[PDB]
Amino acid sequence: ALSLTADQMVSALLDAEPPILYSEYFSEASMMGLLTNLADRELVHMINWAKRVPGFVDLTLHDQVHLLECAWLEILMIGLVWRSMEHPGKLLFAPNLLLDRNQGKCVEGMVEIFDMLLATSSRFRMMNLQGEEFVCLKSIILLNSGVYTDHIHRVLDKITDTLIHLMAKAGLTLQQQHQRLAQLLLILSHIRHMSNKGMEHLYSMKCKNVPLSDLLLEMLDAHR
Amino acid sequence: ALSLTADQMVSALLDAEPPILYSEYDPTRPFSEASMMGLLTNLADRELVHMINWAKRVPGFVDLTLHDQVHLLECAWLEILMIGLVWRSMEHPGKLLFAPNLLLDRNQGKCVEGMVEIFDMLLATSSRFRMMNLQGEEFVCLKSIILLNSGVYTFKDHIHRVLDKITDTLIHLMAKAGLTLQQQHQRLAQLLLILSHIRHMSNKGMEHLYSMKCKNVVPLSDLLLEMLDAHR
Amino acid sequence: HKLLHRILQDS
Amino acid sequence: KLLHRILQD
Ligand SMILES: C[C@]12CC[C@@H]3c4ccc(O)cc4CC[C@H]3[C@@H]1CC[C@@H]2O
Ligand SMILES: C[C@]12CC[C@@H]3c4ccc(O)cc4CC[C@H]3[C@@H]1CC[C@@H]2O
Ligand SMILES: [Cl-]
Repeated sequence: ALSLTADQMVSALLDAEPPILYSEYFSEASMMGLLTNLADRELVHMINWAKRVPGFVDLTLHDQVHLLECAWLEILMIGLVWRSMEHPGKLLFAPNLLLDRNQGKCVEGMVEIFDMLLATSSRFRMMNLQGEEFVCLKSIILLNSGVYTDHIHRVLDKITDTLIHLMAKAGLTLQQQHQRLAQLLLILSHIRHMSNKGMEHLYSMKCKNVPLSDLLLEMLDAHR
Repeated sequence: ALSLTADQMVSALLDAEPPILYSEYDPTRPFSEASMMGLLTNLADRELVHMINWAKRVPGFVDLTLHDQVHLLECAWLEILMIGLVWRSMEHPGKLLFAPNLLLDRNQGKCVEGMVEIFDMLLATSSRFRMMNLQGEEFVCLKSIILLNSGVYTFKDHIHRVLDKITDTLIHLMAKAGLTLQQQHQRLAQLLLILSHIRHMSNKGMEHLYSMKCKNVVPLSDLLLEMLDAHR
Repeated sequence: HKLLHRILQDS
Repeated sequence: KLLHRILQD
């Protein structure tokens, strides 16, 4: 893991990418149904992706479970925000479920989460985020988000090296590399915030009682 | 489409490959005929959506009228699901990898009436691919051929042109892999002859699915109902 | 029309 | 939990 070159790290991450999944082809119980069904199916692919994030299968099963429980909604969200980059004003949940901001209103308390997601998407667009940078960010999220609840920090340093390598290769000055690195990592703070808000929204939906999968339920539960 | 080199054909087809999907297999319970048919048709339905978008990326396919596109997909869909399954299952002797969380042996195929004989044909096809050492580049070519060929005499010179291009591409891959000229046409024949078996299996599977529907074993999505209905 | 006919038009 | 199993199978 820590022996790979930056290019090999990027290659590995690109190769590990999960597929884009489809929705079914609205009320509050209907849209939440589509969204949660999609999320549950994506979750299964995410767990495969995780095992191919360099250093992750090196961890104990307990630690793997913990990171995924902490990270999963953050990872779904950065995925969605990436998919939606070239669709200003819309969220590309699936190629056949492209939702504008106003459709957020069908579901109580969602338009705000929609707004935060759109803002992130808009932010990435302005930064001209690259795919190779995106997969680095997604790996950082997996490994960082549960890490406070040494090998992991070495792997995190490697991914930072990889990000800097991409910016160097793109022709950015030293000063521009550090600034862009900073800009990208600060967005992860916003993504953590969105995940927190999304987690509470999902919990309250469970309470009103759309059905949730067992898997989705225990992911939810771990956040107590 | 007709301008693509062989390598660009191969690259386009590799790029267009759909993902491997997961089933909703629930291991808390033993299989029933209904639950197993439910799993398999739920999987088929979701794979169909990806197949349809794959089809649009096969060279020459979106040149066709919407009616012709519909026709080809209606004729080929189960053949395409099956050749994918058989490809997925190649490195799992004696088992069908319907999904990474749904790996089945012929014994499990027995919980569905009339299914085990279709499993056996699928398994034998998988063994055949394994014994031939079928390559991924060869596999994507075959799947494209199925798409464009299976409905063409139930409908075009344009499709035949593309089919000829895929033939050139298959030979190119074999030459590049160091096969002698004789070996090239022998292997081309062997691969194409397997398509006859896949057609046959599709016809059995279609008759099987129809009986399941006609006995109210599983509910089918509107898409699956209409695919099935296209065949009578 | 057939469901497929419409579905095919979705990007 | 369930998750515990995916990670192994
Ligand atoms: C979890 C929610 C439903 C599932 C949503 C989803 C579903 C699928 C997906 O790929 C990304 C996202 C991010 C936003 C998530 C939502 C935030 C609140 C809502 O409950
Ligand atoms: C169509 C059947 C269910 C769906 C099956 C399936 C489902 C998914 C898939 O990827 C391939 C196949 C091939 C075998 C199919 C079966 C043959 C008979 C049965 O009814
Ligand atoms: Cl899916």
